Amino acid sequence: YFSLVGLLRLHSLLGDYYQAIKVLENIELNKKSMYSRVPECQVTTYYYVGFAYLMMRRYQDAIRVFANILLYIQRTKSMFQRTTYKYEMINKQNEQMHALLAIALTMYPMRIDESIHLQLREKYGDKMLRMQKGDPQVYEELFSYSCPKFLSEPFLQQLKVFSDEVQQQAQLSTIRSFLKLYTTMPVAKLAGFLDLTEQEFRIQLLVFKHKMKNLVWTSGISALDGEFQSXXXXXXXXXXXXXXXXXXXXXXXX
Amino acid sequence: LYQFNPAFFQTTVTAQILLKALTNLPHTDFTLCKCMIDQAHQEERPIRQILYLGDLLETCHFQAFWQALDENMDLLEGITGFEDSVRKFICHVVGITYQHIDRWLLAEMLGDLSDSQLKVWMSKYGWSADEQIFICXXXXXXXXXXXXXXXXX
Amino acid sequence: YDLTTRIAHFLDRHLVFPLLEFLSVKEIYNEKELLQGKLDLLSDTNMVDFAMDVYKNLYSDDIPHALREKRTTVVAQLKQLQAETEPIVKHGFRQEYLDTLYRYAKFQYECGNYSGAAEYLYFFRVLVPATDRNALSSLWGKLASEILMQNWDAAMEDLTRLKETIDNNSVSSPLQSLQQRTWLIHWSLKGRDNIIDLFLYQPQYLNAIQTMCPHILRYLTTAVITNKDVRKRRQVLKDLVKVIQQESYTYKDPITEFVECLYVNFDFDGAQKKLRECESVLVNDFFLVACLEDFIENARLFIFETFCRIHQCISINMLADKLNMTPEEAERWIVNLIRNARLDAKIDSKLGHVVMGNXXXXXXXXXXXXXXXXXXXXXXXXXX
Repeated sequence: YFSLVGLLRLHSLLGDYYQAIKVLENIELNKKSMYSRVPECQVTTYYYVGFAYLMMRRYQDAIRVFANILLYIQRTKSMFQRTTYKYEMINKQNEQMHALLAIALTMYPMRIDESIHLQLREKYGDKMLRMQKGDPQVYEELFSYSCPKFLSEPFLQQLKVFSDEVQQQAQLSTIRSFLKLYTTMPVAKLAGFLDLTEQEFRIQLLVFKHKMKNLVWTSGISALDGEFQSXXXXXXXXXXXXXXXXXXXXXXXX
Repeated sequence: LYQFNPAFFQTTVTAQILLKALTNLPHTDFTLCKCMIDQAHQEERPIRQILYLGDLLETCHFQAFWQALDENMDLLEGITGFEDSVRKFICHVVGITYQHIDRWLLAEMLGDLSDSQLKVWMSKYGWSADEQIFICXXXXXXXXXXXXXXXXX
Repeated sequence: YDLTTRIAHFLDRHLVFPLLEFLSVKEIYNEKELLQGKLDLLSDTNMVDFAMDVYKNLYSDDIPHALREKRTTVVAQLKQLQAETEPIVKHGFRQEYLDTLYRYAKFQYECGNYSGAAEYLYFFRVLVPATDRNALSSLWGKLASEILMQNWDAAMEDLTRLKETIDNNSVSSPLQSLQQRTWLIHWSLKGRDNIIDLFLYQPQYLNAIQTMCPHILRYLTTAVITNKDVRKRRQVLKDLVKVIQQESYTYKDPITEFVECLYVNFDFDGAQKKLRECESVLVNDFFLVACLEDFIENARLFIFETFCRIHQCISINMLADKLNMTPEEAERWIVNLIRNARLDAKIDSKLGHVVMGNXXXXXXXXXXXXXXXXXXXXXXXXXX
């Protein structure tokens, strides 16, 4: 299995994406043999899974594999703490993997966590701030300055392709975050907000394009007026009540 | 085979593969092909230009696509039905993103069609002009009781 | 307002004459007060260039005796100082050389040649016995001369050299002086949000030298009030209304005090009428003149925002009629404000109706609830 993982990694470095993915699909094998033989091997497997997820459109699978290799913030926002058993060089590799995961991790949920990560570095914290700001100009500059980190082989990453793709997804999220919730919206307010986006004409186009994505819903768009319009509830309430009970249970059990 | 045996890289065949992949949108074909071409080759003419055109389609900038599309482009001549295939994708997107749409606008998005040609596509997806082209307890209670009990406890 | 008191109020010579010349140039060429007092004041001093200007039309009649005496006494003084400095460079004593650099600075300043006053002023750098007195006073001087030459960059520079300098005394105002200079530099350079922070910070209780006591009250007050983007509720409340020290400056110019009380209290019409009243005087202010139109407009925008966020639907025509300012003018102002994106006002002038908006709705509340639930879960995990 280790040979398969190493070979797959080599192919990925010099190899096509689909064959490597197929190898990864064969590749997974019982946890226990790996656990008995060494601490590190499991971490390496987790890293490989994370890489596959990154290649894969979904960041969910990689998010799980990376956290298991290294501690990650859990749903319900509880700290996940990893074992220190693996050899220190291996642990450093794991930390590097965790740093890589942040990229997958940010996509998975939220929000501004770097507590496990060192406070002093602005490389990751700065990136987090820029995402929070919602303005590309800072984001673009962050890529520009830390151009060196992305490059680290050069042929293998000639064009920075992945980072650019990720940034373009990242830019879209904030607009959806207003997320409609208004039956009818003034055009001017939309224009002011869409103006911030680099293309001036995007709102006529950028707004319609968003509707196509379906992240956000626009009503009355393309209208002569020009102003956008924008049991289930019970289920939602019940869900919340369930969460509350769960929290109480954990408290009582504790 | 081209990625693994660089000396065999064929520009025309690669361009046709990419263009045909685009005719298969909304499927992932176009993206998969891109995964199979390294940066150096994607940056070469006319692969760079073709990827740019694909980008316009993926981002659904249809007017920009038709404008940027060198209608008399050599590679397109042999690709039978290329233009109509692109239109099918556009109508797929339109059927998902519009409730109502201006007749003039749809024709523009489909490549500046005559009213007669537009009629062909409206007919194909069953769209018709309107004012315009017409396009388109007990358990709960028990649950609360349990939740309440849990809270009380 | 009377000029006698204004001119009298400001200690600084540049304010004493430059302000008179500004009032004269700034508003009406014809009016006597700007020119008569400036003439008479200039004739009390060593600058014949300013004196020459006074001699020119719109100025007091030229006198041969005044210019010849000044000019000659200057030649003599320049020879004297030149020699003295020659000799001081040649007793090998730092203090004497420093005095000479300072004295050349004084001589050039009074003579009205500012570049040289600056050069010879900062030439005292090397010969400073101590940074705090020799060096900080050099700073105060470069600050005076830089303000008067209109480079506020340099003012900030020597402000950071001075306040960066290692030895600082809490008791001394010079803190006050430097605050005033910085405030002034920020004000000369949306809202700065720095100028007000500075001006509001402290009062020496000793003469400003740089800033009129009224000047600090008004500059602080208006800059603050216009800082919608920067200002906290506290910034309106914490750093101005609740700020007891600044109250001292404020009681000096009560029209501004009531202007701020009006704004904080939601009567924006009253506030804006005060502003309209003072506008003509504030256009006479040598430092404020250039920012007046901007600050008032910003205040108006803030008032509109306060009105605009609190009401979902607005009767625009009624507001214009009930505004206490003309409805058409108000509409024009709103139109100007909107494009900037300052206001998310949804307005048609013709309709006279205005509408601003801040299952979907129901989902919103539900989403928030879920968010809180998530946080709670996180806390539980941390505890475990």
